Amino acid sequence: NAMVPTHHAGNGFAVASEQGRICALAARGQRDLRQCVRAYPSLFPNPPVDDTMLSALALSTAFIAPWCSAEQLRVANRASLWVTAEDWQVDRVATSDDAVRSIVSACQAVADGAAPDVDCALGQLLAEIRDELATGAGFTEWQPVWREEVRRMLTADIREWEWRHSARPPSFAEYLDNADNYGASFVNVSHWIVTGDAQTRSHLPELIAASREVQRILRLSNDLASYERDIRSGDLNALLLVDREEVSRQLRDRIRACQDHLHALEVTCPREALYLAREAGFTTGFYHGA
Amino acid sequence: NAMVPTHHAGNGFAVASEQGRICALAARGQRDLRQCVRAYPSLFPNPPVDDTMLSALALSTAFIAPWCSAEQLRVANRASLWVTAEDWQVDRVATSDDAVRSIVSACQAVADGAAPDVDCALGQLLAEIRDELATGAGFTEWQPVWREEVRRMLTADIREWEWRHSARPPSFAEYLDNADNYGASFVNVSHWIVTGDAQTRSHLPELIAASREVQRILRLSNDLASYERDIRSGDLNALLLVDREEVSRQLRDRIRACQDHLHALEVTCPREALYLAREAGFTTGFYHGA
Ligand SMILES: [Mg+2]
Ligand SMILES: [Mg+2]
Ligand SMILES: [Mg+2]
Ligand SMILES: [Mg+2]
Ligand SMILES: [Mg+2]
Ligand SMILES: [Mg+2]
Repeated sequence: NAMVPTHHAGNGFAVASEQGRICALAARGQRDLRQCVRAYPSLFPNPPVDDTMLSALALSTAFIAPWCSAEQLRVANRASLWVTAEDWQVDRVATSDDAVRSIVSACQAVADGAAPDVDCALGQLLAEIRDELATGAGFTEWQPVWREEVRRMLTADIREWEWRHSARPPSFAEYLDNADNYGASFVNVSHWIVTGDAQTRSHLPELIAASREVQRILRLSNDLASYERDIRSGDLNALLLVDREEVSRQLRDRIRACQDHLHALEVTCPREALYLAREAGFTTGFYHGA
Repeated sequence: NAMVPTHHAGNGFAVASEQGRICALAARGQRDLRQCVRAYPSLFPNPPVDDTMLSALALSTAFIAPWCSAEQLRVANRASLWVTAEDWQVDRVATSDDAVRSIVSACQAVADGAAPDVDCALGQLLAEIRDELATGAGFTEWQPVWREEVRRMLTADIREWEWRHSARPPSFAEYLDNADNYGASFVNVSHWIVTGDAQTRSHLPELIAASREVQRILRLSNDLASYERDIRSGDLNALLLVDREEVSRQLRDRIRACQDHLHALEVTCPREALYLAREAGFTTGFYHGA
């Protein structure tokens, strides 16, 4: 026990002071989330989307990238909201194989630059985000990268809708392969487009592979936390495909592998790696809620 | 620059994971805050008390004592709420020199064990907290200590009400001497009664002197953040008595002196000192909001 420090108040003060500054940062970010729910209240019903949910969202993006101002976090926050609006339109609103695919097609069209249909709130919010990226981009030729993340996420949403209505569930491995429907990579790439530079662009392929590794971690941590809810709605959950012991051991090992990659990656992408490490850290700790 | 570490993702993950666990802890604490606002809605009007305010409160107590469960933070949270209910009844509701003093007398009476009057919501909430302390106390003879903090806080509320209606303002020094009206020491002592032990009791005098030192820091940091609001309501504010430069230099030096005391104090009160250091850290960082 003598190797364990006797004094902790000094570091205690310093850590708590940064946690307090980030909580105020998150409160400032919550203001744009409210603005967004307001412009499109049809996407954000109350029974799910209340200021409690908006608070948790703003706390996550502030604690994931605490070096950003609230204005710099605008995109990450609205993209995160857009993912939850799109999830809802697909999981709850859609009632047909045809309904889901027209949503997907309409979003892809907007992501590719088409004007949103006037009756399509989901498409109008995406078009707003896309135009924010166009004005805010720190580098050119961001469009192919962003459209690809849109495509990957929407395609995976299709596959999950099919699984919920299919005769046989996917394997655990196949399910984890489908984690783009979580939307984390979509959010990360949106964030990096407005906050990165030319250096960011030349490292985008590696950054996106790391982002997809973190997203698999987030899917496992999400599902371990949401098992009861998922059971309740017939939604797919990793713990239906393997047991909690395998999910937890795999979470542990994936985290340790991912941090080894981030350790290498930070030599070239210090800000990028940090963003991902804090995204994996905050989200797994928050979802676990120990 | 080579002395500055190249690698930050690993520590980034670990810090973010604890921040995420504490944010979930805070969300669990918010549930008792809601329960309390509900039982006494007459004390907690909406124009001030919304879930935004409750969220900030729960985040502060969770980040100040992250080793506590939500159940262990119940008292600290309800005592904090009680201070804001009492502030409101005094600042807004009371309209007379007589009104303020009967509030004070009624609260002191409940703190000393009297039954609250059936028409007195403020007194009923205090009686609930007092009874929670009685059942939850980690040591005997807590009552004289707690009643003294009640008395100090209420007496200072009287003095501030008089200053707002007096011909001459206090000096800066006298104002800072009156910081018990902030309620931080009241909250800390309530917290320590239910979470401390016999060891805590024998160190209470020193712990309370340290608590009062942190409270002066909190008053300065509060006032630097609330200057505009205070100007708006004619409420007293340290920046009316000295200039921002002196308040800021004094905040800096008081913090450094207080952490020197906490450094000594932690040898005997490790958990106590930590609580105070994190209270000073979180609150000054949150109020500053850089
Ligand atoms: Mg979904
Ligand atoms: Mg999803
Ligand atoms: Mg879920
Ligand atoms: Mg007051
Ligand atoms: Mg006060
Ligand atoms: Mg104030």
